[PDB]
Amino acid sequence: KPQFPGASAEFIDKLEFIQPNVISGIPIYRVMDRQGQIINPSEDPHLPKEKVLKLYKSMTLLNTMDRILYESQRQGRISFYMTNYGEEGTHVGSAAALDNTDLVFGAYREAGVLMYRDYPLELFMAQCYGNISDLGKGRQMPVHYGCKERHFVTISSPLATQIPQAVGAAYAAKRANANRVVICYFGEGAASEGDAHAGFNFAATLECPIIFFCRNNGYAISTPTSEQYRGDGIAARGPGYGIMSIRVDGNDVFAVYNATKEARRRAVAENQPFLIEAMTYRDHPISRLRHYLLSQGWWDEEQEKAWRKQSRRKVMEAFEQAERKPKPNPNLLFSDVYQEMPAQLRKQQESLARHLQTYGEHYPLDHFDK
Amino acid sequence: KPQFPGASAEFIDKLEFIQPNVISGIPIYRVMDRQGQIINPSEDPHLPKEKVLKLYKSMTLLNTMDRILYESQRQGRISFYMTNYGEEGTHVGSAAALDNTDLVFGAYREAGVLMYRDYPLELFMAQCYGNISDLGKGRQMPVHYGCKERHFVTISSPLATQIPQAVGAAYAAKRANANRVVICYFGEGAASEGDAHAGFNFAATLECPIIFFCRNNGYAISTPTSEQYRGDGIAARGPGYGIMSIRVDGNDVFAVYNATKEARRRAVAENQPFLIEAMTYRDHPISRLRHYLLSQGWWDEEQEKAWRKQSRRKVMEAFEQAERKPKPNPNLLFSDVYQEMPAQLRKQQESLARHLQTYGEHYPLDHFDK
Amino acid sequence: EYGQTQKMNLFQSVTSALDNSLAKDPTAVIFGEDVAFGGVFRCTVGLRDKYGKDRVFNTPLCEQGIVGFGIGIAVTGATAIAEIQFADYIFPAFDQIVNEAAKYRYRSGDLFNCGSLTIRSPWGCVGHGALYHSQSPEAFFAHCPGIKVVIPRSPFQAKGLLLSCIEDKNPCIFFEPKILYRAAAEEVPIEPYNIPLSQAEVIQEGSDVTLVAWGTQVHVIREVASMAKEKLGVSCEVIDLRTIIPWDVDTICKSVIKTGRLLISHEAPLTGGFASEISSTVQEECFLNLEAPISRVCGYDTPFPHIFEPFYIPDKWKCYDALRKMINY
Amino acid sequence: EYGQTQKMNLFQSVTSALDNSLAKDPTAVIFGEDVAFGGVFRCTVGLRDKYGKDRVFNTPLCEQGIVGFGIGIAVTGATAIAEIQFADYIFPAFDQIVNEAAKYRYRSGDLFNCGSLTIRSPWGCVGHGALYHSQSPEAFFAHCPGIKVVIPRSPFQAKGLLLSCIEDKNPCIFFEPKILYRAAAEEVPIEPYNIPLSQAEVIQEGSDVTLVAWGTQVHVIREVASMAKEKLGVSCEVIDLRTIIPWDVDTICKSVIKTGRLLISHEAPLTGGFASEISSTVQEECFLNLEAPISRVCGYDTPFPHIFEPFYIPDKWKCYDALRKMINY
Ligand SMILES: Cc1ncc(C[n+]2csc(CCOP(=O)(O)OP(=O)(O)O)c2C)c(N)n1
Ligand SMILES: Cc1ncc(C[n+]2csc(CCOP(=O)(O)OP(=O)(O)O)c2C)c(N)n1
Ligand SMILES: [Cl-]
Ligand SMILES: [Cl-]
Ligand SMILES: [Cl-]
Ligand SMILES: [Cl-]
Ligand SMILES: [K+]
Ligand SMILES: [K+]
Ligand SMILES: [K+]
Ligand SMILES: [K+]
Ligand SMILES: [Mn+2]
Ligand SMILES: [Mn+2]
Repeated sequence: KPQFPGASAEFIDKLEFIQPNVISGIPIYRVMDRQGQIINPSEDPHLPKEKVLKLYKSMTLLNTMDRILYESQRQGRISFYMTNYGEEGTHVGSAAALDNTDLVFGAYREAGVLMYRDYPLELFMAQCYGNISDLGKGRQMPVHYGCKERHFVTISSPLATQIPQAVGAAYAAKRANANRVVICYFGEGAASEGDAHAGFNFAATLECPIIFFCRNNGYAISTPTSEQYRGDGIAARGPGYGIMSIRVDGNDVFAVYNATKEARRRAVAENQPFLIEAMTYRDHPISRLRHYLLSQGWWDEEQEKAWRKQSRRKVMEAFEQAERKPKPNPNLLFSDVYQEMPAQLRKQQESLARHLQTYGEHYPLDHFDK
Repeated sequence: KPQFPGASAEFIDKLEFIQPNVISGIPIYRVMDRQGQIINPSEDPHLPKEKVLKLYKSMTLLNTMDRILYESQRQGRISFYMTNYGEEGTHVGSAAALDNTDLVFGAYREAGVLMYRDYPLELFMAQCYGNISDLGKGRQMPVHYGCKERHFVTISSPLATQIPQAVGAAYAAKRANANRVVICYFGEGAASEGDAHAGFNFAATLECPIIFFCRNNGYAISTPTSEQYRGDGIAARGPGYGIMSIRVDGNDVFAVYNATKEARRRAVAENQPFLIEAMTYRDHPISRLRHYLLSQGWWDEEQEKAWRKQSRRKVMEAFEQAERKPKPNPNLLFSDVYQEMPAQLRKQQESLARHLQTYGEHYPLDHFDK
Repeated sequence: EYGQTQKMNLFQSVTSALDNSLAKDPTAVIFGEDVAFGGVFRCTVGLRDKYGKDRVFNTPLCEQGIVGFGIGIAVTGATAIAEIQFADYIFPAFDQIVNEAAKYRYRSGDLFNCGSLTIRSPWGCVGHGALYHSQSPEAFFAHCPGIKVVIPRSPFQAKGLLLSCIEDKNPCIFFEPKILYRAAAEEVPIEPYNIPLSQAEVIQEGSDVTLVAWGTQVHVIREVASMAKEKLGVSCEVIDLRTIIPWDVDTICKSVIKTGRLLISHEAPLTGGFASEISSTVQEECFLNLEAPISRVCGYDTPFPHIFEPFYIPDKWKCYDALRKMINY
Repeated sequence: EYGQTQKMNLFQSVTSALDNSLAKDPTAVIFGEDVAFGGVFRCTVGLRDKYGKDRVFNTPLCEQGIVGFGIGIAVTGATAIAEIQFADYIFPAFDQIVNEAAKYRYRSGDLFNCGSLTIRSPWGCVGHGALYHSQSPEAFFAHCPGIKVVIPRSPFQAKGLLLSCIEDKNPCIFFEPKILYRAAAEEVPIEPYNIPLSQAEVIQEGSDVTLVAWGTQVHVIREVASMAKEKLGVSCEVIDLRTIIPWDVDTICKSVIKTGRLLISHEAPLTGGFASEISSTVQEECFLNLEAPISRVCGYDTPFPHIFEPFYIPDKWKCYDALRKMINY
């Protein structure tokens, strides 16, 4: 009987506020328990051994690299680092459910997606060291990775800005008849930004094939979620935008994989956004997968030892190489500001060159390319 | 059994996306039907005759003023105007449920709140004409009203900016032990802005005594709500922030009054935000109230005629006075940029004064105060 | 010179540029608030009917979203023509423009870019716009390496400059002087043509003083030149800057080396206004040639007032008086 | 002069100012991201324990919300001290600062104001901050009448200027040079004291050339003065601007009338940088006194790079070389 264009609803003749359900919120989807046991056989994706080993070796290789680069940071060998501890399963599980060419937007916890996509150790290092091998030309802070070949849009420090950008890229994909989906990762803290509200709403009204992947680890720096929001986490916000939503156990690589695979299938077929909120801690994803492997007869202590050794060696080889490379020519601080260098910018580049001719002794020119 | 700090929830062992309920959304609270009949006696607020007459005369006086100023705008007598047609009941109904000292933040559809609070016709006019009587000193566009005495924060053109400001004023009220609530009005279009997400979330996490009043009339300029959002209007967003939410029939002054009165009571007692979404059209609030009055024996055609005449006369008297007043001294374009005028700004004021001495013939100085 | 022309006012010349763009570039889309029915200033009339609802479409009311969304389209290589309804409302998108769009190519080492983004927005005073429908924000953007900022003075100039922005491989902000939307028409080529970015135009040669402005203020300085000639026997060289950044330093400096005097004018407030950048650069480059201090005739350092507009703007009398004093220095 | 002092570095002097403020003003509150545990740069350590969780508290991660929320507190007359975690992240709040905070008093005819708001934010380069933990945004804000922008060069200056901002009846942005947070300590009065806003400080008198800077760059120009004296026998007058807007035109012009030369330096990019406003004003006021072009030694017109920082910044050698050329002009 109501005739209002803004909503589709009946009348009610009694005053009743709608109360949020926060104490029993959206349940957490699980596939395997903490002992690595499948809980509900009809939900088992039955991934083949080679793929599951790849999930495990991607996670552990990331963890090996984290350990080494975190120590490097403590020594001031690199200026900054962010680890992926506890994140390994959400990133490797979701990346495995994507197409190789699906476009990824993220933040600084998304290195595992690149690791799954076989991004070379040399290039993770090159970016952290800002050396001559970095395709980013040493311009950004460490852990600000990007790869055009692997469809992983360069990370930027301002939180949440990639969310409405991801939606625009998904709109363009739709038009292109890509049969491609975009995934956009962000933390529960970042979800408080205005740009998150922008991206979620545009994705729904413009009917975009995008997966929003929120990593809820309970903290944004020092801030616990009790100071971040008062609704039922981020998953409960999806339906208010008209977005199909799910919450998953981020320590469960199979639950992440299943939810991402189904979100991808439906997003691309229906041109509608999906929201997955993966719960983690900031009972580890690597441990839980190891227990699973150990049940199938797909791993054992000898293989674990050999892989631990091999992965440490590969990371060490990349590390040593990265430290010994020169930094890029200081000229590169002027290019790519615009596609073409404006005459006035070239003038500034020439002025630096002249300056270094005269005062170069006072600059650490030793390890910059010439 | 889940141990995640970010949410309180059970596990689920089967993959199930949460679907939004948009076809049968949050129902629309109603107290009287289109014939002005009370539907459910236990919901009747039984407002006394004097108050109900005041609701009716406030609405119709606003409508009378709208008609005249809209015509004035068509003639270019004033540069701009926004009518309140269809808004009269949401504003007068909600204003009646507030305390006189409750602080109001709004947009350009909130003149009825001022009318209810007995804002003089001379001052509505003064602002639209930018004349010497305007306490805003002619600086803003027409319909950008403000009144410190009546606790109605000056309107600004950028949509939604007042939403997080309203929350800050409510936080300060809480600290002051005010026993005061803040109300913040905005349209369904404005609710798409990032600042709306900011205000709703801060109000919940910081536990502020604020009523968010969203006016959903189905359009934002040319844009229908199908292009504005895809969830169940704005009311369905409240619970995702942890905000107690209700939807009301904005053509029903009693439903608006009841919902605002109860929201005010609980917001001030509990220090928690409430969201009311009032559905309107852009079956009129004035007609529906007139039918109600006519049932109680509280109005009739003779009184309607006399009031129509009296209200037209009062508006005409204010209109004529407003048109004949001079504009403020052009000096006033320099004050209040800072509390105290910086020396360099005073220099600019002196430079205008010197300029006008020499070239004053070329300026429309006729009707500016000297 | 450019094929068949028709008389067009500035809104029509914008539609023509947008039409030409969507005809020749199948990736191109136009979006923003209220663009679908043709826009609040009519700039998109007929385009959705001609090119389709997937190419000319309304967004939710969210400027930060509009610009972020445009950047994302451009990241895939598709041409994104975003509208911001008034330049006064571009501020919510400031972080997406300054931290994201301007830095996108640099920070990725050119692995990604948003060069195919253009943001168009109505700009400048309109007689009664007051604080939020009058602003000229170009100086805020001038301090951000990696974006271009372009402002035309007429329908012919608007279509040629907008086509250049749309095709330029860098994110561009194109400010359309809204007081000119329905002002006088002039002949505008029906087919596409380009006017170069970062190139000022000397519209009238002169020998005693150089006058620089952009947008509507070009017409004000043209009139000032006429007043100076008639009343003072002073020969003014009148220059339309056209691109705010990167700006045409060479054309302005060549003119000032010839005349020895410079007056720059803009509606935006004086302090931190773009005239300060032109003045300081010209002073560095033309120091020995300067016969008098470079004068800046700008809006006052206040918000833009409603009833006081006639007294606020740097009109022909304020510019003329400044000029007279400079000639007498 | 100011009672008992203690050695304090710049973060400690900020805590001291905030402590003094909350002790003497029962309305005052401090809020932002991660302020409760003492802040990412330690500036709020101990304050929540001392003054209570309702007075020193964390917000959600939303800069536009932080500033809008602060404006609302200030509208009720309560002192609102907002933190923005890095100045690079102030941009999402640009619309709330520029369209709302700066215009609040003017647009209401002084019926409402947000004078009791202060926004504090870490600022300037830090050796390895790259694009988003290095920026110096003061020129963006300098073009917005109705806000004040203040930047100290030391712990003594920071506490006195911040107390002034907090007490000033206008919305203020206070930029804290983060490379100085844990640099050398100096004596800072334990009790409150004020340093006036819109007042530059001549820290070293000289007769041949005027040098102007603010923040950390003051220390760079102090060193340049020493190099010029030792290597060139040139006497430099060194000035800390301190307030960006409204700025102390009189002190700078008096100095340049005496010396006849001016060099302005800042980390921010050259184009549209605040040095352009100082230069153009000094040129207008001191034209006949200028012996050489006013020189600007600024960051390049690029985003702020990670690995290239040592080559980007306008260091003592770049300033010294510019100075040498100006002395020889
Ligand atoms: C706009 C902006 N504000 C603040 C920061 C500083 N900051 C860097 S990470 C972070 C916390 C992010 O939390 P969340 O999104 O939950 O991700 P998590 O670190 O938990 O993975 C903050 C506040 C930033 N980078 N960008
Ligand atoms: C930030 C900003 N963007 C755009 C506008 C232009 N604008 C003025 S009113 C309006 C539509 C508002 O719609 P809604 O909030 O639904 O209110 P209604 O007019 O329906 O009452 C728009 C887009 C503005 N004033 N501010
Ligand atoms: Cl970061
Ligand atoms: Cl993020
Ligand atoms: Cl408006
Ligand atoms: Cl609004
Ligand atoms: K980002
Ligand atoms: K507003
Ligand atoms: K472009
Ligand atoms: K203040
Ligand atoms: Mn987190
Ligand atoms: Mn509406």
